[PDB]
Amino acid sequence: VEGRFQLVAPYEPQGDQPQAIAKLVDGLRRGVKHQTLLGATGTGKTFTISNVIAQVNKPTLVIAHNKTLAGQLYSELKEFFPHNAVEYFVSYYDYYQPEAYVPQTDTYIEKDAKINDEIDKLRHSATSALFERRDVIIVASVSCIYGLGSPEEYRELVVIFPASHFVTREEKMRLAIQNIEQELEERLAELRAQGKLLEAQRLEQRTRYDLEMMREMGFCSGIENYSRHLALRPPGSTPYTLLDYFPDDFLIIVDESHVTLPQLRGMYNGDRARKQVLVDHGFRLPSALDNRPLTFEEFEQKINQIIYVSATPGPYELEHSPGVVEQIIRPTGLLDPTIDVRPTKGQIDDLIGEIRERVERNERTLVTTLTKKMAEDLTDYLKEAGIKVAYLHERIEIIRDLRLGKYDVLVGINLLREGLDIPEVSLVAILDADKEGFLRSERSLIQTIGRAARNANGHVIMYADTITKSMEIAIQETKRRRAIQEEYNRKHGIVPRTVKKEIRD
DNA sequence: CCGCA
Repeated sequence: VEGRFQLVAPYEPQGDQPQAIAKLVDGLRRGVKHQTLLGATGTGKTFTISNVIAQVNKPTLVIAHNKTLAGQLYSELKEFFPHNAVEYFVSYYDYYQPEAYVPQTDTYIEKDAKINDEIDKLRHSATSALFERRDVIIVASVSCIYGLGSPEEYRELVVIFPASHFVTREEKMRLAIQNIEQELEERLAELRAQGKLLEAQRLEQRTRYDLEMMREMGFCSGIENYSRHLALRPPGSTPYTLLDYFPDDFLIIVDESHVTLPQLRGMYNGDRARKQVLVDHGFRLPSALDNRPLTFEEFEQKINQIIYVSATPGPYELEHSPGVVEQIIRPTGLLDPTIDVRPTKGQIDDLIGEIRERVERNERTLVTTLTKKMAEDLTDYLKEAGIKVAYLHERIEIIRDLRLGKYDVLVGINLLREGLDIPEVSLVAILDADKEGFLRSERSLIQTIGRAARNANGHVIMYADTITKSMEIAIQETKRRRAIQEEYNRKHGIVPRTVKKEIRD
C-alpha cells in the first residue's frame, strides 16, 4: 500500500479497553470533531490510545503537559511501534532566559539560551519524517504551538532537508529588511511625536544594529523578533506551527487534558505581556508581537480530530464532546477504593491508629494536608508515636525507599505529583477534605483517591467536619466506579490482586 | 513549560 502502523506488545486489549477503542475508532471515522477518553488512573490509556492510532492509520500528535511525561509516552510508543515513525518534538534549550525588561528597576534582561542538539535533532527528524512517510506519532511538549517556518517553504526548499525551520530565501530578505526599516521609521515618528524620545533612541539603535547585521551576514541575534517581516506575511498573521507540518487528516491526542489544555491556552497571554513591555519601551518593534505562540482559538482552529485523554476530563473537553468514552475496568480487576469520611475531632490520633494496622499488614500510607507547616506538624507528630515517616517539600529515591519499607508513611501536600503510584500504598488519608482549595477540588480529590487504586486493599479516609459538594461528588463518583468494577469481576470470575512490581539500584 | 546567536 504506502505507510501504516504495526502494533507490538505481548498482550491483547483486556478490561473495557476494547469497548473504548471501538467507540473511539468509530467516532473518528464517523466524522466526529472532539472525543474525550475518560479512563481511570491505572487502566489501558496508552495501549488503548496506541490501538486507536494503529486502526485509523493517521499521522498523530501526542501533546503532554510536562517533559518527563512526554519522555515516557515516547519511550513506550517507540517500543509499541518499533517499526514506525515515533518522534520527540519538545523544547531544545537546556537553559533559557527570554529578553525581558523590568520597567520599575529599569532592568533590561538580555536573551540567554543554551541549545541542546540531541533534542534539536529529534525536532527536525519529526518535521522531516512528517513529509517523508504518512504513519507518524510525534510526542510533543507544548512547544508545538510555538512558531515555525511555513511548511511549503520548508520542503519547497529541499535538495536533502533544511538544517533550520526558518530558512528565508534571499529575494525575500532584501524586501523584508526594507519593510523593517519602514516600520522602524514609522514607530520612531510615533514615539518621538508622543514625547517618548528616549524610547525612540533605544529602538533606533537596536533595530539599525540588527538591520545592519542582517544585510552584512544574512541573519543576526534575536532574529526571531523579525520573523513575520522575513516571512512577508501581513501584520496580525497567525504563526505557522508544528501542527501545520501535518497532513489535514492528522490526529491529536492531548494527554492529561485537564492540565495540558490550559497550559497550552495560557502560553500566548504570557508571551504578549512581556513582548508588549519591550515594545512599549523601545526594545522592540510592534511587529515583534507577531512572533509568538498560538491563541487557544487559533489552536482549536487548526485541529483536525482530537482526543482528550483524562481521568478527570476538564470543562472544555466535556463541553465540546458527545459525552465521553469511559474506561473504568482495569486489566488487574482492581477497584477504585472505598472512602470513609471521619471527624477532624482528634483526627491525628485516629490516623495514627489506622497506620499501625497498615504497618502490621505490611502496607503504606500517604497523607495529604492542606498546608506546609500543617504537614511538618504531622511528620513530627507521627514520629512522636514512633512511626517511620517521610515528607515532601535524589527525591525519586525517598519514594523508592517507601516501597522498600524504610518509611511506613509518607506525608505530603500535593500527592498529585508524579511518582506516587506505589502499589504498596493501601491507605490514602486526606486531611481537610472539606476546607476548600485546589487540592480539595472535585478533580484533585478524585486524583488523590486514585492513589489507593493500585493496592487491592486500597482505602481512602477523608478527615472533615462537613461534606462539601466537592467531597460529595468524588465520593459518589468513586462509588459508582467501584460498583461497576465489582460487577465486572463477578462476571469474569476475577479476584483482584495488587500489581506486582519492584525497584532497581 | 515556552522561547530562531
